[PDB]
Amino acid sequence: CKYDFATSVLFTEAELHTRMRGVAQRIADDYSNCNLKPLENPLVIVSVLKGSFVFTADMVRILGDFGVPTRVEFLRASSYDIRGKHVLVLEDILDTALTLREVVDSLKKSEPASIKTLVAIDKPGGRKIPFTAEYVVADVPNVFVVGYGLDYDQSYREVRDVVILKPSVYETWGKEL
Amino acid sequence: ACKYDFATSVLFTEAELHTRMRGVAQRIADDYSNCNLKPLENPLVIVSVLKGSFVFTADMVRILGDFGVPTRVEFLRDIRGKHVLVLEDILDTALTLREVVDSLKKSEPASIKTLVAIDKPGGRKIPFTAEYVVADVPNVFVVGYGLDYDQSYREVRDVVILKPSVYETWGKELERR
Ligand SMILES: NCCCN(CCn1cnc2c(=O)[nH]c(N)nc21)CCP(=O)(O)O
Ligand SMILES: [Mg+2]
Ligand SMILES: [Mg+2]
Ligand SMILES: [Mg+2]
Ligand SMILES: [Mg+2]
Ligand SMILES: [Mg+2]
Ligand SMILES: [Mg+2]
Repeated sequence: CKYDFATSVLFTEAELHTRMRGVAQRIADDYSNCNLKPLENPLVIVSVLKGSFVFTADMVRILGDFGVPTRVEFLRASSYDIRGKHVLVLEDILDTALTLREVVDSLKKSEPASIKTLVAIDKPGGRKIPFTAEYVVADVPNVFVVGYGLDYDQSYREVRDVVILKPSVYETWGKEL
Repeated sequence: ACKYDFATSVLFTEAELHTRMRGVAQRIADDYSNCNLKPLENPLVIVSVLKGSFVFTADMVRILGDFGVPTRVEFLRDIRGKHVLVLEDILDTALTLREVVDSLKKSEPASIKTLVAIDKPGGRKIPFTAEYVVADVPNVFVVGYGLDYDQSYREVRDVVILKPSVYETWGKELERR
């Protein structure tokens, strides 16, 4: 494997960007009847920090390529006007769904015109409540991943690919802690 | 002819900014070589000033990772004994960064430096020099690469001079509303 801290690479940066262009085309098509425009009516991106920052940076650039103008707002995951505006929530990983359920219900109180969710990584086997994201870039099974914004104890977010961290790394680090 | 109808000039393309960022990343790698940066045990702490810096921050931590500089990220709207690098998209009057740097010094980091994507040297209201600067721009109003006009245009991949038509038009529509 190309990283000595990783057992395997699940999605390279290039593969994630290909998938993201596929999702962006669907978003462009799905919002084409909303008459989105810079300044007057952008799609509001609500990005859940910290882990979404890389995905959010790349995805707003790809959405602009596909003609979807955006403005960004940031929330913190550790915490967990859009009235009349279309809102798309971006999260790095969706697993139990407890975070996004609370995020979405909270934003729904401000009466956005619509609210949808876009996640980079879905773990569909992890749900503690039923939840479906409208847009998913990739699925993973029951494995612990880092990279592309996703951390282990605040490290490895900058790895360009989504990878499985090897147990040797985190078992050791729990012990040193 | 400028490839954006809302701009009069492209000042820095995405490719030009990344080229410059690789050059800066090499300098940072050399400068911190005697710091023994490592994931988990001793990452470089990146303190990113939102909102505008999220694109620069996403791209720069990945480039730093390529040059062997592991990071952890914090976003501003414990560091004692850690090396801190503050990232801001644009440095103009320097009033923001002066206040950020002085606030962080109160926590006794091992060191603190700053890295800006765009320096506007002719904008200062107090003296301030960033340790690392990706690009300098004259005294003109730019958008793109995280930088907004009234929360739009951050997703433009290049740094561009905003066409006066855009803010005259929007200024009038606001005064209406
Ligand atoms: N919107 C907010 C941040 C304002 N910062 C940047 C404001 N600013 C200053 N110059 C520019 C510019 O050219 N384009 C854009 N989009 N913003 C600009 C101030 C930085 P500093 O004066 O404290 O050093
Ligand atoms: Mg592709
Ligand atoms: Mg799809
Ligand atoms: Mg999250
Ligand atoms: Mg988390
Ligand atoms: Mg900034
Ligand atoms: Mg601004």
